[PDB]
Amino acid sequence: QSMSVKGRIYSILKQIGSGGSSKVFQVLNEKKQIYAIKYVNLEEADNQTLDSYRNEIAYLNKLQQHSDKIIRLYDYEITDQYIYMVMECGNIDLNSWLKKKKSIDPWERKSYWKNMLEAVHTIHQHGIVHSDLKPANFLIVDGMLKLIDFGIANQQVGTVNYMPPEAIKDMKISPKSDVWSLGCILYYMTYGKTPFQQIINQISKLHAIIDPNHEIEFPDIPEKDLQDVLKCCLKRDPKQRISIPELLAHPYVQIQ
Ligand SMILES: CCc1cccc(CC)c1NC(=O)c1ccn2c1CCc1cnc(Nc3ccc(N4CCN(C)CC4)cc3OC)nc1-2
Ligand code: NA
Repeated sequence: QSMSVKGRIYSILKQIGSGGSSKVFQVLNEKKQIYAIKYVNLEEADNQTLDSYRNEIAYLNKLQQHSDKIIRLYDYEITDQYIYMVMECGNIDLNSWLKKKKSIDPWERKSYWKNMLEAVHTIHQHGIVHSDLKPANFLIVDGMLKLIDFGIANQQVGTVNYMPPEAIKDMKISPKSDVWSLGCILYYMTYGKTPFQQIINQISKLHAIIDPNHEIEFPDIPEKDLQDVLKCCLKRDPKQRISIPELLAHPYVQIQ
């Protein structure tokens, strides 16, 4: 069927995403251009939730100017009952793309890493720490990764494999928390698994993540600089962990 957003009509092609009280659709407009529309049902949303949604939308809209590695938001319509967000349509998200992948071109890997650093660096410059980065948060669009969201709105889901030690100990969050998560993503793109994927029991997995006696294996590989990045991102002490500005000057992303 169909949808109107700010007095413009969009034909639905198919659903491509879901999240409790939200759906994402591939759609075509009047000019037969393709877009993604994110729909959010507001019926059962408390005031804090509603405010978390408005806040994420405002940052997405603002950070449009600041980096092309953040997904495009062209328009939106917001009422008491719903939100419609007209966004860039991507080819596919990074989690799905990696899951149907035997191995990765080192060049493609390096190029995706750069994109991830750029996007996350950008949000950090505006005071935002995402704190739940996973491959699902990145969208492949025209051979590029774009960050889809900022971790601000309330709510594969609840996965613990990318969660840094300091997030587990809380019961503090800094930009370094996102570096760990990014490091888990790159480690996955390098070795085909997250660093604690072996441990099936979640409580053991949590205990391994915070245990400095538990050594994370970094098997040798051709690219020594890649191995070094992974070691530097996956320091349990956030004050010992490499920062994003430092990762952008690392030989892994700069050399050749
Ligand atoms: C993790 C981020 C997040 C946080 C909170 C709420 C949502 C909404 C569920 C979301 N997810 C999103 O907003 C999503 C999920 C997918 N997309 C978005 C935002 C806009 C968007 C734009 N293009 C796409 N392209 C796209 C992604 C995956 C696929 N898939 C390929 C087919 N396969 C079976 C898996 C899904 C196909 C696509 O386009 C054809 N996806 C999204
Ligand atoms: Na979010």
